Amino acid sequence: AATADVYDRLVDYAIAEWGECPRPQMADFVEQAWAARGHRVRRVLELCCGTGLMTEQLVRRGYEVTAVDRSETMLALAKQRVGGAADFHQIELPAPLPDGADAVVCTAAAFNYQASARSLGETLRAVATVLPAGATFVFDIETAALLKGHWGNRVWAADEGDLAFIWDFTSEPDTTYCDVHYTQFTRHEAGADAYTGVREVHRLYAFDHDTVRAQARAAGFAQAEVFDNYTERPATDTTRYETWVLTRDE
Amino acid sequence: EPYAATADVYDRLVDYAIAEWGECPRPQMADFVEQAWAARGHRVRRVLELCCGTGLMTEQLVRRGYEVTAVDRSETMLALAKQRVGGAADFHQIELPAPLPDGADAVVCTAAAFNYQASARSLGETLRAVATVLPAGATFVFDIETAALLKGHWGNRVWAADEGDLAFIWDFTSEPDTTYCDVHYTQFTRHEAGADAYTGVREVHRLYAFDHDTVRAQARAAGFAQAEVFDNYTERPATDTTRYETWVLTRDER
Ligand SMILES: Nc1ncnc2c1ncn2[C@@H]1O[C@H](CSCC[C@H](N)C(=O)O)[C@@H](O)[C@H]1O
Ligand SMILES: Nc1ncnc2c1ncn2[C@@H]1O[C@H](CSCC[C@H](N)C(=O)O)[C@@H](O)[C@H]1O
Repeated sequence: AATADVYDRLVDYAIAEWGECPRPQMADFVEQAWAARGHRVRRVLELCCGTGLMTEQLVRRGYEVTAVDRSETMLALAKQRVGGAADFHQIELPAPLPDGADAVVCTAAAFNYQASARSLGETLRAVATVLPAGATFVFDIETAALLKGHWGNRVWAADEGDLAFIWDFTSEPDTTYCDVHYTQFTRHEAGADAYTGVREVHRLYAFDHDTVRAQARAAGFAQAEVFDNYTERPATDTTRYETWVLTRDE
Repeated sequence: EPYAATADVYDRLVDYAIAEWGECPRPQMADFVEQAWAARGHRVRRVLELCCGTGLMTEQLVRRGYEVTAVDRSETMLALAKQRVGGAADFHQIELPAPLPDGADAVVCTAAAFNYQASARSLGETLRAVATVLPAGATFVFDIETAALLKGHWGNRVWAADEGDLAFIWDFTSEPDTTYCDVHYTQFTRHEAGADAYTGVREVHRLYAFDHDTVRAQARAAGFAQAEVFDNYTERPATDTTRYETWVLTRDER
């Protein structure tokens, strides 16, 4: 992997080009969601923390954050971003999760990497086991309108001098997913033309509302509220990023 | 040679333009001009090619048996073009507009080289230099990209491809009040297969669009009163939606 600057500039690109929600607004929404529903939240468990952009917001707002991610490299960058002011663990979902938290969050569409509705339901079960009755789990997912409709088979690319990258999307009409080929070139030194090339490839899956509710209900979240990209707006046909608020059974 | 791979990169960029942008393959370009010469009864033997680049059109003309004189402002391109055709052509380094070699039966200039003329006067001067070395009734065929391409399709879009050993980015910028398109090109080439070490190279230039009335007026003032314009080396005439225009100019009498 590379520096937090690279991943931060990819997030910058997603915000400007595709409408991804900035992390300060994300945390504003989850805090308002907790307040409006009267939840007492002091300890927060964050799934798939990455470089810790949401972890920085949660820590800055005074919460006792526990953050997990399957990459030791991501956990290293996140610990540096927040100065170690959170307990980090290395876990890959679905798997047993830490306990003792009042609320759980999972931002930046990590759930779109889940292969099947089964793997989705398994992750929700992993969260439900470590959630007290009546407590909340907030995550986001990208919709088919974004994966198939907007990204589709188009290409995005940017040359920022020290960093250049290519997003290559492929989408079949008869599927619920799309494949992303990511290519990245980072400059060695400012006074040279040497670059390191790195590539990643992932399949991004879409889950319709009927599936999300069935898996949440089966996992112990009979109550599920969905909103349009960290606002009070309801999700509609043109919604690209859905924010789900799940409430543990009692 | 540091050329078979250098021409390879250029060739792949042409492959991309053909597959993604509708640029015409060179064999079809040569089919078009040969049909133009035959319809006019021109027994063409000596062909003058302007802005030959890496020589893709040069190779088509050499293979079809013509005596080719090819010009370009870059000695790098001329070296690549000379290698591609095995030296079976006469290569001249000329920065157009400037005096041209005399004696050709026909003149061609393919793949939107005239979109690099930064003004209509300079375009007209290049046409005037062609007219100086053509007899009455001889033909000049060139193609240009249109405003529908430069200001409409490309305009303000990005195109990129990762082909493994080669990756490139085309960044076009276009303002409505100008007649041109800014081009930022970025390129990465791998040193040897197996390692992730790449060489990064960039390049910036402008592409200019000319409406029909300007081209016809400049061609007429340069001694080409009669001009036919077609859609990208087909028999269909140019329309508002045409992206690549093929102009067929006839040198005036006397
Ligand atoms: N099943 C899984 N379990 C744990 N981490 C996962 C995972 N799938 C993806 N990840 C990790 O989640 C991260 C992508 S999301 C990171 C951005 C962060 N959520 C934010 O708000 O900015 C990556 O580090 C990836 O390795
Ligand atoms: N004013 C000018 N005088 C001479 N060569 C020029 C020129 N403007 C551009 N060129 C040349 O035109 C070429 C780009 S266009 C060449 C494409 C080629 N005919 C083909 O069929 O594929 C470059 O080699 C460039 O050096």
